Amino acid sequence: KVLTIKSCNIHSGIGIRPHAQIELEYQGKIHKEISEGDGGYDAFMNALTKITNRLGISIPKLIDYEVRIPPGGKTDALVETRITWNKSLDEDQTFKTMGVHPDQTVAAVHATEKMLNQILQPWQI
Amino acid sequence: KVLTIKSCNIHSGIGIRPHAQIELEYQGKIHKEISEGDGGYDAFMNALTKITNRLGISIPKLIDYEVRIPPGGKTDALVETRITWNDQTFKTMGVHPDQTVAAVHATEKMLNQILQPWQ
Ligand SMILES: CC[C@H](C)[C@H](N)C(=O)O
Ligand SMILES: CC[C@H](C)[C@H](N)C(=O)O
Ligand SMILES: [Zn+2]
Repeated sequence: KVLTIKSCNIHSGIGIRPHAQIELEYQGKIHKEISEGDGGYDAFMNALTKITNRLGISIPKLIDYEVRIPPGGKTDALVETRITWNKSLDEDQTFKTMGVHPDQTVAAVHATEKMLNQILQPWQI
Repeated sequence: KVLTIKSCNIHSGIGIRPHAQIELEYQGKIHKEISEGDGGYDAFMNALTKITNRLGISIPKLIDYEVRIPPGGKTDALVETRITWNDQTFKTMGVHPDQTVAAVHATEKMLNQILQPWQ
């Protein structure tokens, strides 16, 4: 682990303007940010970008996004969020990460943290 | 009434960094903003200031802040919060069952008085 999302706070709904808070640990430093957006996850990514921009890290483009649940159904069902990223700033450098969580918003966050660590991972050798 | 706070939502607590959203109406246009702060009301003022600067209006300095309740009040008690602004000193009061909302009322009253000096 090179980057850890210590905590996040996501808020939306009919009547609410989507906004989110982020707390991440990268290179011994803790970064805290807020932002609004068109949706909960979107606001989160906007907040991330502020930290990300300051660090000279560019986030891979979101190419596809899919959320599924294992058989059995439920309102409290665990969520599989698949996100397709393109590493290239353009060209094809496509790859996928996943999150599993009771909360789907958190699952997308998980899948983003996995993406971040894959791209900031020191060379395997 | 020249300015209206159409809506706001303030969120704070232990483990939470204070932040607020503001939606205000002024001269036909609606302005929406967000901001963090040291406290809920403080986060609200930071957000308000962002709009305030855009519109070219300067907010008076907070000289004092007092929150009181009428006799025998439970936890659901109505709150009278009076804020004094800056001689050039004046006060605004808000009354509401929610204490942070009563400070928003007091700030809204100040904004309307400051934009209409003739009272
Ligand atoms: C990828 C789309 C995301 C999930 C959506 N716009 C949201 O913020 O809720
Ligand atoms: C004037 C003090 C205010 C109420 C406090 N800093 C708060 O935002 O909670
Ligand atoms: Zn919130």
